[PDB]
Amino acid sequence: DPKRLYCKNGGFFLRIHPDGRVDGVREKSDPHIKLQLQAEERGVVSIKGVSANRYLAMKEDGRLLASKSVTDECFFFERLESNNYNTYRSRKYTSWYVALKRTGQYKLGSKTGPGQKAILFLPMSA
Repeated sequence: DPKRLYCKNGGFFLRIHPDGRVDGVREKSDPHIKLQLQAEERGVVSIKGVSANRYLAMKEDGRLLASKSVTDECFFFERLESNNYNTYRSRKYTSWYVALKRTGQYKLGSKTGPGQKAILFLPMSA
């Protein structure tokens, strides 16, 4: 059920803190990296931090944060790319992807694009 999203860019797991902050951590024992990927329309998902009880959202300026409620900014197209990694592209801000920098900080949506390592994730069991 619950998965962890491993990013190819540095090997950080996407983390959703109880206060709404989003970043990455390499420690598999962190309680805030267990996520629930719920399907909405075919190929679209919402991403919830199980412990934080919040949903990942991408803002109009590219920021990543986690909301207590589900809005139109909380849905992402999940695609299995040719290299067998997944990407998560905002349904609202259609050219932007969820991504992490090699420092463990998230990468602004407006700076992402296909071919970047930052956008590649491997969902794993928790």
